[PDB]
Amino acid sequence: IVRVFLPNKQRTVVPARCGVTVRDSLKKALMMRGLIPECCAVYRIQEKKPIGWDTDISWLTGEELHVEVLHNFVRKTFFTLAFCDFCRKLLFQGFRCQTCGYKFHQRCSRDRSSSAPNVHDWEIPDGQITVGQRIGSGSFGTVYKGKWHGDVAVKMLNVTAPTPQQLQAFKNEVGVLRKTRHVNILLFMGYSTKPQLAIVTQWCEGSSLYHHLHIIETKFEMIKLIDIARQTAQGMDYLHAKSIIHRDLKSNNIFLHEDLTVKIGDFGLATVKSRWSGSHQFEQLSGSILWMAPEVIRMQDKNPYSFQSDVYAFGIVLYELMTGQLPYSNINNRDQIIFMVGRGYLSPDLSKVRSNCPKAMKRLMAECLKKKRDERPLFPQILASIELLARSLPKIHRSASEPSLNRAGF
Amino acid sequence: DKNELVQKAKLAEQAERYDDMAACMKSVTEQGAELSNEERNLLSVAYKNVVGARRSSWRVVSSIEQKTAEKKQQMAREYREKIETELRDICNDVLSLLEKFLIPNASQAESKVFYLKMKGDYYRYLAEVADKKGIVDQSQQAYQEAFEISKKEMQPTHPIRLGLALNFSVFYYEILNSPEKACSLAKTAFDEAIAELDTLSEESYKDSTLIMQLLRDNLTLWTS
Amino acid sequence: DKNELVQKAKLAEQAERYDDMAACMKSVTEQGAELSNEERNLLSVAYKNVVGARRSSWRVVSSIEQKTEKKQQMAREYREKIETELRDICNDVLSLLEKFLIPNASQAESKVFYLKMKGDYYRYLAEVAAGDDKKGIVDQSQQAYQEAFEISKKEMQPTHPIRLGLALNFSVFYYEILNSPEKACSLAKTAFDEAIAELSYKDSTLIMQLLRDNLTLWTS
Amino acid sequence: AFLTQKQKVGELKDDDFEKISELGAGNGGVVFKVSHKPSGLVMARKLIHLEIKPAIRNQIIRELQVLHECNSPYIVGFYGAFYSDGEISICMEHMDGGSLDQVLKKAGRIPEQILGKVSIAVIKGLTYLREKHKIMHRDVKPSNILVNSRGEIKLCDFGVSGQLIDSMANSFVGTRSYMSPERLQGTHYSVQSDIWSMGLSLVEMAVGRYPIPPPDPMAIFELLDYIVNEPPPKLPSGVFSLEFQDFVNKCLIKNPAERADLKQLMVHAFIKRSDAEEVDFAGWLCSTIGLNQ
Ligand SMILES: CNS(=O)(=O)Nc1nccc(Cc2c(C)c3ccc(Oc4ncccn4)cc3oc2=O)c1F
Ligand SMILES: [Zn+2]
Ligand SMILES: [Zn+2]
Repeated sequence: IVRVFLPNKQRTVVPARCGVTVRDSLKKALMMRGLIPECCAVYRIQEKKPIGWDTDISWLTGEELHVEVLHNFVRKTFFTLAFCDFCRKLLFQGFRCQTCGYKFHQRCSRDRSSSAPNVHDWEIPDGQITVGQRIGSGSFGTVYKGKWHGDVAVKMLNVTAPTPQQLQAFKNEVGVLRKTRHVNILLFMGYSTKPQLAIVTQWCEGSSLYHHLHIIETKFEMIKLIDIARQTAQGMDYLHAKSIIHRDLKSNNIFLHEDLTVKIGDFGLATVKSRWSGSHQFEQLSGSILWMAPEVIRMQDKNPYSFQSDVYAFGIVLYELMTGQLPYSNINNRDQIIFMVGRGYLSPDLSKVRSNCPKAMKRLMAECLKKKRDERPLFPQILASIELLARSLPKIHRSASEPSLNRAGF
Repeated sequence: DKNELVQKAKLAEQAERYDDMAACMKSVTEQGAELSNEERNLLSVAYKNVVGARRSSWRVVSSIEQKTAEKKQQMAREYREKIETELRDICNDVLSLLEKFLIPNASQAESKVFYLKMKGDYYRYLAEVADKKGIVDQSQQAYQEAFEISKKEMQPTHPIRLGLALNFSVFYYEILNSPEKACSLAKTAFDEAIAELDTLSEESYKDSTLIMQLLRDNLTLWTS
Repeated sequence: DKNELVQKAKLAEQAERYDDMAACMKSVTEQGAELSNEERNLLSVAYKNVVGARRSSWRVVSSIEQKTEKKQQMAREYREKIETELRDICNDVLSLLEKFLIPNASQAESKVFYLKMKGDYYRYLAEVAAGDDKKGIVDQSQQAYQEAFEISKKEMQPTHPIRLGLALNFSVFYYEILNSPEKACSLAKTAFDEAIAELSYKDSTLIMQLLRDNLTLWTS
Repeated sequence: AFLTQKQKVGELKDDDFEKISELGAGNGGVVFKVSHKPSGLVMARKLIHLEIKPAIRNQIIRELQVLHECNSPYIVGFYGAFYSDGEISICMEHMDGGSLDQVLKKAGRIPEQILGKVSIAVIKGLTYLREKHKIMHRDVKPSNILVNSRGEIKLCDFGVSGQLIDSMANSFVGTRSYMSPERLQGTHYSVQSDIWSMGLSLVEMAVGRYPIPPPDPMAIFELLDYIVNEPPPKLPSGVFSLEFQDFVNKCLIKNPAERADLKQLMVHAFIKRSDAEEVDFAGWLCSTIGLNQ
């Protein structure tokens, strides 16, 4: 008897024999999990040392093992925005998997080149700023609903009397960050620095995505669960075309109104953050720990952020978006989440995802949550694969059916 | 004749020029001779993308009608019918090809299973598109004797049986709306394949596995 | 009716069959009426796919045509069947362009795109054409780009999308066809730096990365 | 012999309290103090807010009433909690010494002669929690040890609700971590964790210096790297007795196999040595806090 775990911690005692490899023996319990014995990894420990599939059970008797995951290729020629996924170029013609939605060029696995695509002061003064009421809290501040010729918001924060050279950069942070005019972003009326420092925004009805996915739990279907992956990646491409890292991507900050209009706020602020306890940029871990990458939890760099650490903060608002629960919702701890997320021992379990989730996404949401940073895709592609299968949903609105043959020749 | 007509599809598949290899595989099987496995699946490969694309289109075309006056609503109606006429004719081409030449000359068991498997599948596309009860019933029969002959010859992990079981399950739910019959046979074919999944042919090793995970995706979707 | 024409394409716009709408955009302006923006956008997107579908079909079968001889000879007549459609499909627009589109340009952005559209459609013919007609077709796009490219500078913004689209198409014409990479890489940088110096936005930036992506390749 | 009673209280609602001042600024929750007109006695107002499902919130409040039967002079008594203002109001006893977080920040250091007395109270206050209620503290930190100028020291803020253990575990950020390696490595061995969480807490009292950056600040994650990768810290000698090192080093070993059971922690001589010598605690704080009687 050689006990082995499974994804979702499930248990199965496979038989112990001699001369026949783990592959087909484990495949039985594996295949009810839908795991081919060519794509997964199993571990033997003398932390977690992987072992393959050609191992006879003679040396494996009486040992506990884990089961952890580590293609039929038709051809196609892509008639809209299609970005390769092995060198992340622009794809016009090339392969595509039938079920997993992952396209790539055979070249990258006298030749041609590329071409065109298939087209389609000024600070809020004190006095008139009507300071609001008790509204709540968050990671670094508080909302105050203002009343001055319309609906606005006021914030507070944690640096009281900064050095004069700090404040002039604050006039430049807004100049970089007041230019965010978009449809996914609420307007920025300015800020009030004569009173305690603020970051003035608008106010929106409805609520955020965290309220919609942890309190009311009015879970939607993919016609809306992929629209939200659209009207939130788009608001995080304009935010990165001009290099303003959100660095605050929370399901609690995605304030959508009427369930049609999607709005995003509460971002930026590298001067209020990076506290000037002296005259440095020493940033601090204030807030939650789920929307944070391994290297933002680690803080092992002076500035460990990136546009990638805004993508590991997009999978967590996506792995929340499908299942309906929240990531790491079973560990009855605080410092255990921080240790593993920072270390690389544990990552969110993808077994708890829905049964009707499109397999084309399994190569998207897994990238937006990879342990490393040099792998997760940048935000223009996120709006690409989510426009792609936002309208390919009526094509795949049925149950399954028998697919085509290989059509792949090497 | 056949040798050139095999290549003319092996050159129109690679360039996604389907309607050429839809109208050239029809011309290599109306030769009146038997089909080896090579040109066998290409005949299915050819039509599946040809007949599927308008179904893949009519699904998209009709959905916009489900996404909606008297002028805008009308405009999809004529166009969706224009898909229907194109889809109806392509369905009948193989059905006429199946009944007149293919099925009578089906010498081998799994081949006899295969061409019958197409027949129900093809009426299924007319079933989803569309008296109307004759289409759904004849698919049920064509599946029915397809499944019945499947139980005898081939090893119980064959893609054709599971593909039929996967196919025949979908007809139960999406037209008749009887998932419990669909769930059981999908479960039965899936579960039975578990025990019989001994050492398996490398050729069908990849193809059978791809089917089985889809069956669970049907089951795991059908559990709710 | 103009409403019916624009709608009918939009029902097939996402249906993945692109020949059907390409066969109805011809009827849109065969009357010769004034073109707004969106319909003019729908006119462009059609034949790029239809040619692209043919070009992508053209590309692959050429590899078989370049693979090798009893089997290989089947490709050539099959190959020549593709362009015979492809040449006919493209020449429909060039006939349409030189009858109702180009001589009816009104605004600053009207003239620039059609000429680049005319040049690229000539380039698509220039991809395959041989013999004495090869350079004759290639030449007729040299001015087609040149006519528009000099209008782009004086009439529309450095970041207005058409110029980057034109510059990228104008630049790529020099390397693959003209066998003139030096005139290209030194030319992309001019348009590359023009927009970034004085840097509705997504279309702009993707051409920008393509400009840098092509500049890197052109330097390879 | 201590005569603890909480029957005087009646219905509890926000309009029946008038605030006086704030006890101090805590880490996870901020502690207040308020005046209740009917009861009259001063109370400790611990306001922690959780925007959670009301059913989950309601499942916890009813479980906060089990604090009534966990009565002792070793654990702070529970006046009563209720839901209002959108916030959870965990009222507690108002003890004039706050906790021993202020004490270290005011007195600068705490001598060995005091640690002997407090270690007696907690090791039995924890025993009152385990052997009776079958649950343990899970939150052994110095700022959860309420003290007063009456000569008494007591514990507070244990795990009263397994739901709010996790519902707040993603809201209790903090910056100092005393959690045991067994509670961080990925499993739970609760029987031995609270000993470490007390072993490290006392070193913060004996020396007053946070030992995770070794004596002989680090990033919030970097502390746990020390905690669960390399051998544990140890108390300085000289000013501390060598037989006191026999106590702390038996409470600060990673592997629970070498950890001594609670029963082993009363069979030691030093734990039975601390109570052999008496210490005044009425005038001790009054000579360093400015309070009287
Ligand atoms: C930090 N470690 S953890 O174990 O992971 N998490 C937690 N551990 C303990 C506790 C908590 C949360 C928590 C708090 C804040 C609390 C506060 C006052 C209280 O009332 C009271 N009354 C009388 C005597 C003692 N308390 C009971 C309480 O119960 C709780 O569960 C963790 F969130
Ligand atoms: Zn590539
Ligand atoms: Zn795949």
